[PDB]
Amino acid sequence: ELHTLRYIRTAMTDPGPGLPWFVDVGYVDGELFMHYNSTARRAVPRTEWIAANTDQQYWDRETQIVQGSEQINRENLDILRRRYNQTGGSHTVQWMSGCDILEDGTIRGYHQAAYDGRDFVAFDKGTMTLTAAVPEAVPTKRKWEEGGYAEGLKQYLEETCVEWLRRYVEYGKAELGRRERPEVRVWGKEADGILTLSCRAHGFYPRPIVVSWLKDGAVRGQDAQSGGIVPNGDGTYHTWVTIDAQPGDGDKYQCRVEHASLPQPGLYSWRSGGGL
Amino acid sequence: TAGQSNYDRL
Amino acid sequence: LTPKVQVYSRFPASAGTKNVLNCFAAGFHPPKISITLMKDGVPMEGAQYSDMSFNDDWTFQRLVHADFTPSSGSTYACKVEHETLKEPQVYKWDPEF
Repeated sequence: ELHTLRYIRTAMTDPGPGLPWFVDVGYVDGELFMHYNSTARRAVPRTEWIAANTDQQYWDRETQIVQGSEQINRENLDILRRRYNQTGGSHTVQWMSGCDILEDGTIRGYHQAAYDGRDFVAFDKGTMTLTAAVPEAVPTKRKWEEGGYAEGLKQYLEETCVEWLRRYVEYGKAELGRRERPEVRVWGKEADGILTLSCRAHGFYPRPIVVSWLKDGAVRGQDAQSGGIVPNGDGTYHTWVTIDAQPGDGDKYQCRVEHASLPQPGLYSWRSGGGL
Repeated sequence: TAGQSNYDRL
Repeated sequence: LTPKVQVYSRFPASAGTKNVLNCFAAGFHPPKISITLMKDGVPMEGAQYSDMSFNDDWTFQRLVHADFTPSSGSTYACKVEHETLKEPQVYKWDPEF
């Protein structure tokens, strides 16, 4: 029942070649649905469930507010460079806003910024004030206390996004709820008297997966090294786990893959061999 | 849905 | 911040069949990164950039994917150029690993 919404923004000085300087990306449970760039200057859908449940009037209203966000982040790069006293080079302005609907039903809304990959300003709901993490983020707090954006932002993070996220979950209930089975392949490589056994899971959904190596039926979590849950170009995910072994012990090892698509954890060997 | 452009001002 | 790169394929590698070569880099800063997929040292055709996001810890991430057909004798790799690496980091793609 844990459903998330996140709108990530990036304003750049050096994109660099061909790439756009401004980019706004939206997410529903970690999946891309909203796309924007400074070259095209249009908020367009990415998933089939969002486009089939929204009109062009919604996307036209979403474009103009992000176009305004583009211009606001354009001057932000120039304003922040004066406070730090910098001529130019590699400078970036990051922003991540959204709300989380927890299992119990508690609303967890976040709104925070960063300059040069370091925490700048973060909004708190319990205090209803914008917290400044860096001494150069103090004039930002002065602008927020004068304007009074605090009440308007709180009614957005607790109501506006929360009401829309409930609809987004219902719009893509068939897409998010769908489970994709992974294609498992068990490999091995010989180097300096050490056999490195590899296990790769191809195109699985959702993102959570536990891929562990086994020796004689017993799990060996410490000896196994994972590469992480890396994403594919179509929306699916990939994972790579390797373990060191004695040459001639390869078949004693088994790859355990426990995913939402599998009712029981899948056990795959090199000679079996793998998923096929 | 994203709110007002003013919340991104620094 | 130095990038954490991993080279992998979409579908399990099979000779004379169409596949997608993925190169994902994460945990880096500044966001400017030169990720190039190459066949025998020569850059690959149809390299598409789709990912331009950052994690909860503000660290950037990028995925570069291109349509290809795996052939025996041809070595596939991913060249990553960053201002924190000094020398370009190249990661080899193995079809049977």
